[PDB]
Amino acid sequence: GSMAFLAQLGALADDLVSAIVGIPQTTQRDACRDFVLRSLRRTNQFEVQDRLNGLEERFSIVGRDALADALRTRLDALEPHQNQFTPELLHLLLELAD
Amino acid sequence: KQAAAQQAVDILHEIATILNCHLDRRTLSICISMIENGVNPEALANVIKELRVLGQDPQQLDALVANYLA
Repeated sequence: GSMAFLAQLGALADDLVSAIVGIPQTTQRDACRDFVLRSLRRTNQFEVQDRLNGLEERFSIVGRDALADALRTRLDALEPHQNQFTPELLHLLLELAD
Repeated sequence: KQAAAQQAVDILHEIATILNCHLDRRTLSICISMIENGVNPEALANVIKELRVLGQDPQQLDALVANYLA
């Protein structure tokens, strides 16, 4: 599945580079894309929810209760849309949170 | 109208703004297609972080280009 796996990620690796890194200079773009395919060649749902709970708590402690309510209610709005990929996507956002 | 996939993605990007992830809807869309084709989200996270530093530091992008050429 490896050759097929890389062929399937090729256009998306390009998107990731184009959306994030910048724009012209062919050289840099082919090196970023090779890096993406090479790097990618399980999430614990209880942990994801615990980290989202701790964020809500932290927002409130620092005087941003509205942000806590936002987070809590978006996660409520997400539940009827829950599938096997939802915890992974939130895990990804937790890893990029700032 | 099972294309309410647009709504699920809308709520994910709201959470992304709340967490201050610095992803626009387009970049999140790319991530979604990658994870659903079985890319590990931690690895994806690491790739995105590295891509961000590559675009911010010419020295590190050139370091990548040189490894890629050798």
